[PDB]
Amino acid sequence: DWEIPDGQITVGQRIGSGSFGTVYKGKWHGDVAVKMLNVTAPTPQQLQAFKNEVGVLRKTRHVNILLFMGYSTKPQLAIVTQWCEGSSLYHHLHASETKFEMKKLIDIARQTARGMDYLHAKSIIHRDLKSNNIFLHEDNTVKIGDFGLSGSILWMAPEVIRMQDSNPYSFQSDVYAFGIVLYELMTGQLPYSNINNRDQIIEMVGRGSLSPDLSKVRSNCPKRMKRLMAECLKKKRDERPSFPRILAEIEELARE
Amino acid sequence: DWEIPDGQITVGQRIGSGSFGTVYKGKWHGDVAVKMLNVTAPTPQQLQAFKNEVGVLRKTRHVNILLFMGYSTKPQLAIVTQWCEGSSLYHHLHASETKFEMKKLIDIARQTARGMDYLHAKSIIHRDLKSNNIFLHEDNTVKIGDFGLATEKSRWSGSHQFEQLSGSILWMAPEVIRMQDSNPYSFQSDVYAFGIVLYELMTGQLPYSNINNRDQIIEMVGRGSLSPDLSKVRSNCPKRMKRLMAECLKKKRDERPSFPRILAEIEELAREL
Ligand SMILES: Cc1ccc(C(=O)Nc2ccc(CNCCN3CCOCC3)c(C(F)(F)F)c2)cc1C#Cc1cnc2cccnn12
Ligand SMILES: Cc1ccc(C(=O)Nc2ccc(CNCCN3CCOCC3)c(C(F)(F)F)c2)cc1C#Cc1cnc2cccnn12
Repeated sequence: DWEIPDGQITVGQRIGSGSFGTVYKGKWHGDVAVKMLNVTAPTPQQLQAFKNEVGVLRKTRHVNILLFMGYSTKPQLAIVTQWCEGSSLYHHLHASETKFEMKKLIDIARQTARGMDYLHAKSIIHRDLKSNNIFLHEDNTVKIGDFGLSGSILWMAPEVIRMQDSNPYSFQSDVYAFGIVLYELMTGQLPYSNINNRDQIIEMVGRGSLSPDLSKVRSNCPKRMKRLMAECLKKKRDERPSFPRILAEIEELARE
Repeated sequence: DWEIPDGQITVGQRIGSGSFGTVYKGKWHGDVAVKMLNVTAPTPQQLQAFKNEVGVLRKTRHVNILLFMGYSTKPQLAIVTQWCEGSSLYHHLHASETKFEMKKLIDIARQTARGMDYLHAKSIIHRDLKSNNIFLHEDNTVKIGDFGLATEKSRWSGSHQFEQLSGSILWMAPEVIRMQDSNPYSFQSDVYAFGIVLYELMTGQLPYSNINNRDQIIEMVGRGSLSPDLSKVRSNCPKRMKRLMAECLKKKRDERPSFPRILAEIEELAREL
């Protein structure tokens, strides 16, 4: 069991709110992160969210997935993970001075492909893959999570934006989102940055008129990565590849 | 459940075998290590060891403990973990040119104290803590395990008692060397072993290196005449680390501190600077 008794965890600095609950830095046999429902009387929806989140985190033991360590129910609903030193891939690419060699951009893509390949193998659909949810622990190891701290529409597949079918999230919607991460790495830019109304992107991507401008990839982006990227961004859901095939293509091409 | 179906794991280069199986580099959703029992006809003792090892690894989720990922039963008994890039603390200190600043030696000791404090909180006794079992993943994060490769061969054809002699004896507490108790391993035997790791970090040397009769070390440590020479600690070893070291190396089992107290001391020690 992964339930942590009461009176063991210390809660330190409040980092931010996210998904459901607030994240804190904390102390429990070393540094930890603590996501805590800051509500006196939880609703059933809140309780169920917490159980669903623990339910999935429990199933993960992989170096590229944020390390779940346990949970607590009293005094508040709380999920405990490893603390990560550094900042998100989003921060490095679009909020900072930082410079990546093409070797490291390929490696980030590969570590991300491993973690996503692992999740999909255990029937877990992320639903919100994006560079802000890819953490660079010690600026060296990718850690996938849902860190919380609008936003997500750039990584939304057409079918997801449209919302035609009850809950449109699929392995392939995750694949599309990974495609958009590859765009970020190989261009250094968020897609649709030439278009200035958020409402148009939503209409045009869902309509199928707008997709990322693949001309803006770098001169030294390998040609196979470019082809892959475009295989992931296919507008029809079922033309997209699977992560075993994606992982194999990025590990083949990174050998060279 | 953490059972991995057959025909998913790929086994690559053989890293080393010892008494509890053979470790390989492997592929399963990325790099992994694979400990595989390379025995034609396992005994009940061997089968039970495998179940006990999985049993305890299953209970661990902590950044300073080697990450268990799963196990397989067919075609062979196998435990799967994260692959670690780098080399053991033993390699860096006694088999290498590497130089650690005192900041990093204190940090290695602290990360090791966190992992051990975590294990003891879940009632897990390591039994074989030593610098060869403390891995420096990416030369930055301590990962405690039992890596312990005794030969480089496809299996270990010695006794466990030879294996311990070639390695483990320096980190054995007096009570453990004697074997006067029925099963002499305790939280405190682990504490003694951590004491000897602190000696390694703060001296850069294995203890008793001014002696070569391995048989004498066994008699004299167990007899209580010989303990590590604390004079050989560095000029810039903080005085509180030295005092802690000696509290861990107490010859009487129950005079030794507990890991909550050890960790609290090392985090205060590190606070200063
Ligand atoms: C405390 C905590 C708690 C939870 C999570 C987290 O990552 N949770 C989480 C949530 C979802 C999913 C995947 N989607 C499943 C969707 N399901 C339906 C909706 O409800 C959830 C289940 C995944 C997965 F699978 F991607 F791993 C992970 C992260 C943290 C964290 C931190 C952390 C560590 N150092 C730092 C530094 C700064 C900020 N923070 N920080
Ligand atoms: C594949 C594998 C499998 C298992 C273990 C492992 O470390 N297993 C293991 C064994 C013992 C103990 C602690 N002993 C107390 C509990 N025990 C239960 C059974 O009865 C009493 C003993 C612990 C613990 F708790 F410390 F984690 C862990 C390590 C590996 C490995 C590798 C590995 C990863 N990259 C590298 C690189 C080079 C060499 N290798 N390599």
